[PDB]
Amino acid sequence: KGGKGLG
Amino acid sequence: DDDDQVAFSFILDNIVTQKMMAVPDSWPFHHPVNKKFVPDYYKVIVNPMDLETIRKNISKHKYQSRESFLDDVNLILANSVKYNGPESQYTKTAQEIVNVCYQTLTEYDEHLTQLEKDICTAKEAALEEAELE
Amino acid sequence: DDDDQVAFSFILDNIVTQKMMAVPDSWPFHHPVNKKFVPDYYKVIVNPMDLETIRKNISKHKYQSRESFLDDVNLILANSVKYNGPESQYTKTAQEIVNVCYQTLTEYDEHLTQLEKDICTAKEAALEEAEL
Ligand SMILES: [Ca+2]
Repeated sequence: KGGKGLG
Repeated sequence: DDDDQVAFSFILDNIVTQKMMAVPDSWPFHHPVNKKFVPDYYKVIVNPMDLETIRKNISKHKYQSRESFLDDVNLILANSVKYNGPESQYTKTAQEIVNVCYQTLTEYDEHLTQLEKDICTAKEAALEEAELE
Repeated sequence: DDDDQVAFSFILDNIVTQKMMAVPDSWPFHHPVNKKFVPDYYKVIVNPMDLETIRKNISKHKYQSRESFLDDVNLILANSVKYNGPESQYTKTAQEIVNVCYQTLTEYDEHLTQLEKDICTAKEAALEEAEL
């Protein structure tokens, strides 16, 4: 959700 | 429990509740990631960590030293760098929580250094006493 | 004469904290969404709602009856259905929050009916008082 998991 | 460990853990809990948890927008760090909301998270992150987990660890006297406490605090940031990326807003918040922790420890340095010493000495002392009986 | 309003708001606040906030791992529903962390949320959602907001509303006596309270509770689920989709696990948690609220209101239904009537009667005696 949103910016989570972007890395 | 033992007086010096009770005292050391009392100070660590004040740093978590008084300072780290008061960082603005820090709430997503206050509890473990929900595996149902973020199914990926537990696949990727080998050592999950959060401020509730640290408080339970404090309450169980896991931490005999500032270094063991910081290992868990630093993991919160490392996990966000890895999962969310190093420039992500989640990671900026995590860095703020790490920074207030180190700043606040520096403030209780004298006492914490002594308590750490006192707990180490007592352990070796109990093993020495058991040897002598 | 706001005794009945105070008592009604006290019950709603305890439903929120003891029942709705106690749904497991429901933390994300306890705070408003901040656009810094979910930058697209407010492309989709018009009227955000969360359980800390509902607690603030109750402290200010926003709700004089169940209907206005339930509009806000149900908005939490409607927003998750729209943003996350109906079968998302976020939605499944929002539906547990709504269901434990309805269940609890139904337990206290006759007492809440009575407080709702007495809130309206106090207001009326005051309007009649004021009107003349
Ligand atoms: Ca469904």
